[PDB]
Amino acid sequence: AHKSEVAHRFKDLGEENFKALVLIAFAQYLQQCPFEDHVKLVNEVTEFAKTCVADESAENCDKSLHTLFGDKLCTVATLRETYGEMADCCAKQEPERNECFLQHKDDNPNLPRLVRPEVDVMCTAFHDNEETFLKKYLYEIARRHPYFYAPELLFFAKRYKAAFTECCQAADKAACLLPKLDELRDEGKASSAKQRLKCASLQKFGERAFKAWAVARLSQRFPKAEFAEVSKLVTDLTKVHTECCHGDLLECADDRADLAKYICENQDSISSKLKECCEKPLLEKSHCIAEVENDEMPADLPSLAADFVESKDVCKNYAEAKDVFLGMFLYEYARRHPDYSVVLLLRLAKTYETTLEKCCAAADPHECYAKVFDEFKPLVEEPQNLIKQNCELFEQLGEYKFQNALLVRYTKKVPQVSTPTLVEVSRNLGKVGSKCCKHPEAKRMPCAEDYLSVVLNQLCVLHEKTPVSDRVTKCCTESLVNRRPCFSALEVDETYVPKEFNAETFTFHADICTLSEKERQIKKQTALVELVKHKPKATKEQLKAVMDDFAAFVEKCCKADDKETCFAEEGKKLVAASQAALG
Ligand code: HEM
Ligand SMILES: CCCCCCCCCCCCCC(=O)O
Ligand SMILES: CCCCCCCCCCCCCC(=O)O
Ligand SMILES: CCCCCCCCCCCCCC(=O)O
Ligand SMILES: CCCCCCCCCCCCCC(=O)O
Ligand SMILES: CCCCCCCCCCCCCC(=O)O
Repeated sequence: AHKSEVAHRFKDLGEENFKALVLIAFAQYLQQCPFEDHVKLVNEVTEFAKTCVADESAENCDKSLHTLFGDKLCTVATLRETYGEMADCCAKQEPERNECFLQHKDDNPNLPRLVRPEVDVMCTAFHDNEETFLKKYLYEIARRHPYFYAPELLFFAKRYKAAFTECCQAADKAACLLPKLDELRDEGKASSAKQRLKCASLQKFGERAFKAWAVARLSQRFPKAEFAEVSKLVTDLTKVHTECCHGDLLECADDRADLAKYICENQDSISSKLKECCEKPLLEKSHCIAEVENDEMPADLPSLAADFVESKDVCKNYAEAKDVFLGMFLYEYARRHPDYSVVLLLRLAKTYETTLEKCCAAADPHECYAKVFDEFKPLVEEPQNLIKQNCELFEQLGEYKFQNALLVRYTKKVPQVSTPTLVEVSRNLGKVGSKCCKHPEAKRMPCAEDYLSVVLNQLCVLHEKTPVSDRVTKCCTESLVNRRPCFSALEVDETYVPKEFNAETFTFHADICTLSEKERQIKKQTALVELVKHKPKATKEQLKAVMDDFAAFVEKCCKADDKETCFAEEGKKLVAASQAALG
């Protein structure tokens, strides 16, 4: 509705947010134009918006947002010279014009990777002009990530602003700042990866699969909501997810805004944890509702045995509307289990489905599916035990040593993966342990699921078009519900031919003593991987012995008079003895 949509958007978003969003929008299309050009564009658009705010009847104010945005894009002088055929989109009637612009966004613009400046430099730039400093980076990230949901970039921005504001006036600027920048950076990459994984998953596995996932996730989140409400929400969420995957900012923003609005106007039928965020500005509503903690589930809910196993109408109810019945099963199981990963829940539903498909065709269905819940136990226990053993291992080893244990275990399983990748995945997996094991058992599986989906997705992306193992491909292309267990099922590669010994690979220098904590760990874990690759049959026990000799080697040589030679000569003996021990 509204006479002037731009005026309406300006009034609701507020000038500052409007300007930041217009900047992101333009940067995501004019990925090659300079920052100053974008600033000029934003000011021009904002000044126009203001005329509309002052008067909805002002000239051009009644044009749609897409029309106005596309027109502005087409007034860019160097459009054809810089963007080639994208300039051809201007010859199209708006509707088709927007689609054309959308399809011309470059998800890999081949721009130089952003590098973190020195703390003193960053902080000083921040101080000299926070606005420009922040907007400059907002522009650099946006143009490198067209498709990254614009509003979400605004949330990251405000978090960076806070990080710099607090850390740049602290006693130990770097100690304060860097960890925060590391976190933001990681969350950013993860969010981007997550956004792509979800759309890729929708594409490959279909809408039904997404709806199943949605029923489970929404049910854990809103356990007190009726199934019909959850069902309605899954339909709306599927639409938002599908349209947001199409990529148009406005269409996606309006869909999310619509859903958030519906949710907020129906809190009594959805959850008691939404008050604080249903009071938030339109811009932040959906984002905040998306992070709302699970509502508390209804007290002493009955077992599902009655309706899904004991009832005489099980097969009758199932056959009449299979997906609806399975959806009900999933909703009842999930609302009761916020402690399960969504995929575990999907494996339980699939198991139930398979049994009903088999049993309902039997002469006497009930006799056949009577013990279906028994089939659930082993499925639930697998992740549960895996988390127990890993958190127990982590608690007795520490993050670093924990990563190293994973490093050796995975290298042995897939020795063909590149060393840098084995190190990175192992380290990241070590962190998920450090992060999730800090949660009580009740919240560990969902945590692991969320973080592992990131780490494993990244591994899969790297393996994609850089494959080295059919088994990794299998796990990466299999159903997302069988992804993690598939990786867990990898066995030691016994066909792996030991990698020839490379002297250079096992030669260390005094510089190792001056590297940062991170750089040092990476050098050691890198050498550890190469060690396992060269001696794949070396037992974890034999490896520890060599690791201890090495540990004593670096320590009992980094701090020992003027010696840049106790690495060369003492290293020669270490390598010689190790080759013997592992021979
Ligand atoms: C305006 C606020 C900012 C936002 C919204 C933002 C957002 C992001 C996002 C979403 C990513 C990950 C993208 C990916 O998937 O690769 C990222 C990465 C990164 N950001 Fe920011 N950022 C902001 C400000 C800054 C600032 C002020 C700095 C440095 C002074 C910075 C330095 C970096 C670095 C070094 C990376 C890693 C790049 C890479 O590994 O290729 N960011 N940022
Ligand atoms: C609104 C109700 C939506 C119900 C969705 C059907 C549920 C299907 C459960 C079967 C699980 C399949 C798992 C998978 O897609 O990989
Ligand atoms: C050049 C025109 C720029 C128009 C500004 C784009 C509108 C931003 C919509 C952001 C609202 C997000 C709400 C949500 O996620 O629920
Ligand atoms: C670079 C390739 C690494 C391959 C290792 C498989 C991926 C890790 C399996 C997923 C983690 C499961 C949790 C665990 O460690 O028990
Ligand atoms: C690499 C260290 C991971 C530490 C956390 C334990 C992870 C155990 C796997 C849990 C998987 C949950 C999702 C699923 O149901 O498959
Ligand atoms: C061919 C023999 C090479 C012997 C040197 C092994 C180097 C591997 C370093 C292992 C790192 C262990 C972790 C640590 O001590 O911090």
